[PDB]
Formats: sequence, structure tokens, C-alpha cells
Amino acid sequence: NKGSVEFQVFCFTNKIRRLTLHLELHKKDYSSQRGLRKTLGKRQRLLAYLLKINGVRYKELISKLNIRELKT
Amino acid sequence: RIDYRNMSLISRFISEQGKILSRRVNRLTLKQQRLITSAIKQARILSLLPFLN
Amino acid sequence: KDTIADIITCIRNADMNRKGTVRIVSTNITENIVKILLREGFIENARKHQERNKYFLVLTLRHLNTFHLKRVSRPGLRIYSNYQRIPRILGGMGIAILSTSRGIMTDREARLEGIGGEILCYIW
Amino acid sequence: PQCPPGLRQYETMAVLRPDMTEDERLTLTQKYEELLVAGGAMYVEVFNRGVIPLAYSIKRKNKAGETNNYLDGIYLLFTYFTKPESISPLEAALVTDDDVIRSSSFKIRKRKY
Amino acid sequence: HGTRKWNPRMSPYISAKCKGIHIINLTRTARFLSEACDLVFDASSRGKQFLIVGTKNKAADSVARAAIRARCHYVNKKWLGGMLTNWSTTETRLHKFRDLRMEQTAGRLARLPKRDAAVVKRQLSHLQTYLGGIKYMTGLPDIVIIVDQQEEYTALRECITLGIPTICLIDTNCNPDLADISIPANDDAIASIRLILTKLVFAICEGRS
RNA sequence: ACAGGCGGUGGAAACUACCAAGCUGGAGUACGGUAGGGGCAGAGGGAAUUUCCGGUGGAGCGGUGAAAUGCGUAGAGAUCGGAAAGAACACCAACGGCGAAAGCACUCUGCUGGGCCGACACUGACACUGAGAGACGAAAGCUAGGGGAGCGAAUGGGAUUAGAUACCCCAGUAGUCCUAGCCGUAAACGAUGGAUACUAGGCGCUGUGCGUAUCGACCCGUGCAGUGUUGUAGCUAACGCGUUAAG
Ligand SMILES: [Mg+2]
Ligand SMILES: [Mg+2]
Ligand SMILES: [Mg+2]
Ligand SMILES: [Mg+2]
Ligand SMILES: [Mg+2]
Ligand SMILES: [Mg+2]
Ligand SMILES: [Mg+2]
Ligand SMILES: [Mg+2]
Ligand SMILES: [Mg+2]
Repeated sequence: NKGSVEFQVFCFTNKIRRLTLHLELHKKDYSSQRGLRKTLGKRQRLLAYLLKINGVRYKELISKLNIRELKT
Repeated sequence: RIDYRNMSLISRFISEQGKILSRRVNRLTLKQQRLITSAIKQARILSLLPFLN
Repeated sequence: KDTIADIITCIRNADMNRKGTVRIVSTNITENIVKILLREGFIENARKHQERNKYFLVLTLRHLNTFHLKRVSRPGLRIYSNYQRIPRILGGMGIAILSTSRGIMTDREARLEGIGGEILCYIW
Repeated sequence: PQCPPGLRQYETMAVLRPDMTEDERLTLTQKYEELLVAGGAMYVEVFNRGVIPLAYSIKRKNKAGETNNYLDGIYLLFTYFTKPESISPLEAALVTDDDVIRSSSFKIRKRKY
Repeated sequence: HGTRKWNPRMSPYISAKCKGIHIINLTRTARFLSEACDLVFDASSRGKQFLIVGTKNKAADSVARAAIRARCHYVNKKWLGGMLTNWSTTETRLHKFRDLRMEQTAGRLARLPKRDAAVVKRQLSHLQTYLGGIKYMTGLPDIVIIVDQQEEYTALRECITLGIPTICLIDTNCNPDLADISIPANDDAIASIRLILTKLVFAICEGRS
């Protein structure tokens, strides 16, 4: 598949969502928790890049994926 | 091959007491040696080979 | 990070090991820097090639002295200078490579040109 | 034979009693097939082995309460595809049943050695 | 010499290589064979004295015969330290050793006991083992030749200390920066030794005139 | 006067910065392969020890530098047979693997994280570090609820000693274990912060490719990412570091 910016966020959005349901049961899996914050951080720096390059794509991507916008 | 159901291959890497021999005398590789451990430890639970003697 | 900070070192380490070739990276800035060392007599020859779309340059060092080097203006602290404070390394045995509005030149060439600039690295 | 994307390859080797008759193991092998195939499964096979004596004695208690000491037993071997979420019923049945003595469900894979 | 023995120093003077064994370059050395024979031929005309340092068992006698053709000197056995640097002690042992050969001529051995004559015998025998090819030196040489760098590591350093040019064993075993004159390819066999040794000893003969 | 500071004004556009387009080497995604005690959860297994049940049998057993306490004719210890429980996994095992560390080793299975390599899908500098903050975090210890075989602070007893609130010996509580949570400290050490470029080599250990080759694997020859040991330059007060730097 492609490697566009919005596509990487879509895969992380599923990779993140897939692990939340896992931690509801295996909450003591702290090694996976260290991996969960990576994908949460990788998308943070990509969306941080998408923001200052084009705000139109930002408002459209966050709207369909139901993403919380950051203050400041 | 190397697996639990093979007696001839696993029986030549055990001691007279049924213990696991070292990699040096067996002259195996890493991928090989780790499987001889698993194949034996599996078989002992199945009673295909005694834990001791 | 700072490319030129790496350029000055790849030439330094080559003299400590006492080698002839460097295989230094090629850019718009380095081609001007190396061009000064040819005319000034610090390097015997330079030569260009490529392996990919990128480019490189191959230098030819000389065979108890040592090829001293030093960087001055860093990214964390940029250093500029006016005409009256142009340095004079060792009374003339050294030189300073500095960037003017009319490209990069030697400090001596700036003494005649009458225009200071950003000192980047001293040589002796 | 390849596997579909929805499941991978498992196998199972069991240890049955020696005193069982012919008619018993027919119903037993038929019990696990209809139980294993009731869930998501494909390409079930059944090999057979003899009464090779065990390396160490065994203790097993039936529902009646009594125990029995054994030295030989009938071994069976399965090679099949099942879903990942349909193996814990199999392992659960291989412990509650009294005809089965031991159970070892392994997941053999490809290794180049 | 091998994949586990090649020094990265000789990399400018390596052409190719083979199954395990190493292949030396004969091109660059040929210039140095000319520079060596030109310097040795020119030096011999002025009347200098030279020295050869050979103690390898395979070329112990070859270096001995090599010195008889010219008026140079050889070192057949080990270096025993301070031969050239501690020359003041060497003159004492040579002045000593020179006298003992005159001591044996006299009839004083008769009036010495049995054991005392044995000590003087074994004393002179020990000096002959190490001070053979130096009996007619009478001073310090101006150029010193090294046949082996590894076994005679000590001899190469006193030359660097006293500041004397020298020839070395620039084959892959050693460091080429120790000698100004460079002649590789001498660890192969006597063929590599005699082909070079006789060639350099030959040039000394016509230089002597 | 010079030097230097502030403001205005006319020019130069390399560099820092700004603005408009470009590339892929850094980074990341999609794929296709691959090793491992990565982590969590649930099942399975044997010996050994301890206690009880009995059989056999009859005087010591056990311990120490020497002895005693202690156990024992109310039948000990030893010896076969049997019930049960708890905790921990010899051999494999290292010049070994994984993990950010702390740490992870009897077996499988489930869910799940990270790394390496290949290449012809793609992205187009989306990078590094990180004050505050947040998370994880050996043992010990605490708050409830369970469990407790063995070992063992404390506390007793028997000895050694001038003394022995110790070292030794016999018994032994908390705790050591499980599930919830607190505590957030260690020589938590590689006594060495992280990222990046460059800088001689020798030995051999993995993981994954390439090519030769017996193309059955192997072996041999090399690339990449790691992991250990010697060592050149260089550094270092010295010891020593030394391509995984303390250059
Ligand atoms: Mg820049
Ligand atoms: Mg411009
Ligand atoms: Mg902080
Ligand atoms: Mg604890
Ligand atoms: Mg601390
Ligand atoms: Mg630790
Ligand atoms: Mg510290
Ligand atoms: Mg640290
Ligand atoms: Mg070292």
C-alpha cells in the first residue's frame, strides 16, 4: 500500500485501537504499554508535520478518524 | 528431521542416565541445539523417554 | 546537523592516520572551500565522481608538522566579524575561510576587497 | 496442503489406556473428530501407534474415585487445522475425559535447520 | 604471510594475493634495490665500515660467508644488548677478548690448576660465540644491515637511537617506518636471502675499488 | 580622536532566517522472510523434601574444631508401599539469546510488543535531545484477603569464651509464595547520558542476505546489524580506554 501521511495515521489508529482492547484484559502487560506510547508519539509528530504544511488536510483527517486536537 | 516423534535422532544425543549432552560433544549449531532441548523436554512429559536414568 | 563540522574532521582524521584519500562529500559550500585549499597549497589535487545521484570528492594529501584545523562559527553560536577585526593567523602562515556576500574567499582577499563576513574555520 | 488465512496449523498427540477394546477407540476417535470439526476446522487426519511401554508409571483417577497404575498405553496422533480461538475446548476435554491419560497440543512450524 | 598475519602497513606495497599465502610486490622494491645499491656503492668508495645482523638459524652461515667477501662485519649470534650504544663496555670486552688470544700463546696455562684453566677456556669460548666478526672493527660503523627484524628487534632500535641508516625486513611481519631504506621479500627462504644478500654484498666489492 | 552603542539612509545576497517549488542519502509506512527465557493470561508434568497412614525391625539417630541441647523402646533413624500439600525447575548452560532498564530459563497453547535483513510499493526532513510532567522500576517493608512444605531476621536453648545480646549447633515467628494495591529506594555498575559523521588491523558468537561450492544442506568467500577478546594511531596524572573510545 501507499506510504502517505494520512495512511500512516490510519494504520496507527488501528494499531493503537487494537491494543486498547487488549489492555482492557491484560492491563499488566507493561512491555506492550511501552510500545503503545510509540505509535501514540509517532502520529503526534506526523500530525504535527501535517499541521504547519496544510491545515485543510488536518481538519479533514481528524474529522473522519475522530482525533482530539491539541491545544497550543 | 528434529522433533519429538523421532526416536532415533533424539536417542543418540542423550546420556546413559537420560540427561541432555552439551553442544560441544554433540557438535550441533544453535538452531539445532535449542530444538534437541525442546524435543527431549516435550518427549519426557509424554513418557516417551524417562526423566531420569 | 552541521555538514562543515564533519568536513573539517574527515580531513583531520586522515592526517592522523596519515592517508592520501579522503572521499569527502560534495556540496555548493564544500566545493568553494576545497577550491581555496588548492590555490593556497594545502592540498595537492581534488577530483569528483558519483556512485548514486549524490556526489563526492577525493582529495590528495601531502606526504614532524601536522595539518592543523579548527572550526569557529558553530550552529549553537554563530560568529561574525567586521573589516577592522579580520584575524591574521600566525602573522600570515595561516588563513581564514569566511563567507561574504560575494561568496566565500580568503581573509587576505577580504583585506583587499574591503568587506568582512562570517568566519567559519581557521587553517594553519 | 496450504491453510486458509483464517487459521493456522496445529497438532495433537494423546495417550490412551491399554485395556480399551476395538469398539471403544472407534467411538473415541469419532468423538474428537465431530468435536474438533464442529468448530472451525479443515483437513483432519488420524494416525495410529501401538502399545509402546511408558517410560514411567502413571496415576489416573476416574469419576468412580479409584486409581490405576499403568506401564503401557495406546498413543494417538492428530494433524489438523483449527482456529486459534477453538483449541481451549479441545485441551479442556483432553483432561476431563478419563480414557485419555496425557495430552500435548503442539504447533509445529517450518524451520530450515 | 597469511590472512591472520598481514600487517596493514604494507598495503601500498601489495599487488595481489592467493589461497592463504601472500604475494609481495616486486615493482616498488626494484626502485629501492637501485637506491640501495646506489647508496651502498657510493658509500663504499669513501672507505666506510658496514655491519650485517643475521642470527636466523636458516641463514646463520650464509651471513658469515657473506662478510668474508668484503671488509664488513657480521653478527652470527644474538645481540646481547648495548653492542653499539654501550660501546664503552664493548671496547672493554673486545680489548679483553683481543688480549686473551695473546694470553693463550704464552706457557702460563701450565702453572694454572685444572679448574682455573677450564674457566679461562670457557670464558674465551663464550666471547667467541658473540664477538667473532667484530675483532677488526675499531670504531662505530656508518651503515648497519638487518637480516631479520623479528628475532633481532633490539639491534634495529639502537641504530634509530644513534641515528644510523639501515636496511630492514619490510615484508608483512614488521613496520616500514623504522628504516629509511626498504627491501621487502626476504622471509621466503634462502633463495630470497642469497638473491638479495649476494646482490648487496656484490655492490660493496666494486665500490671498494 | 580611535574603539564601541542607538537611530536613519543607499547598496551586496554567501551564511543564519523567511517565502515558492524540487529531490532521497536521515526518519517512517506498506510488503515479503526471520531468531529469541520480550510481556500478560490459562492449562499440563516429574523428581526431591516434609508431614500423616500402615508393614518390616529393634537402639541409637543427628550434629561438631571437639561436645551437648534435641529426636527415640509411648518403637526413632533406616527400609518398601500409599494419601496430601507447598515452593522451586538439575542436565541442556556458554566466550549464549531477548529486553529501555529493573530483569526474563521445566513444558506447551492463546492474545501481544520490539528488533534485524531483503527489495523493484510509497512518504518527501515528517530529525535529534528534552526543563517541567508521566510511566515502568531488585530485594526489604507496609495495608486487607488467602496460603505456608522447606529455608530462615527476631526470640529461646545447647556450646565456644574473661565476657559472646556474635561467628558454630538444635528448634523456630514475621516474612519468603498467590491476587489486589501502597512504598519508589540499591555497588539500580560498564562506577562511563543520548543522537550523528570520520578514524589501522587480528581472533570467534549469534541473527539475516549474497556469491562460489557437493549448487542435498555443510564448508569456503563477503555485505549489514549486533555481541566479546587482543591491539595500531591518538588521548589519559597514571592505571587503562582504543570503530561498542575514556580518540
Ligand atoms: Mg543548513
Ligand atoms: Mg540566496
Ligand atoms: Mg526531568
Ligand atoms: Mg518483596
Ligand atoms: Mg541513589
Ligand atoms: Mg543489576
Ligand atoms: Mg551513579
Ligand atoms: Mg546510566
Ligand atoms: Mg584494548
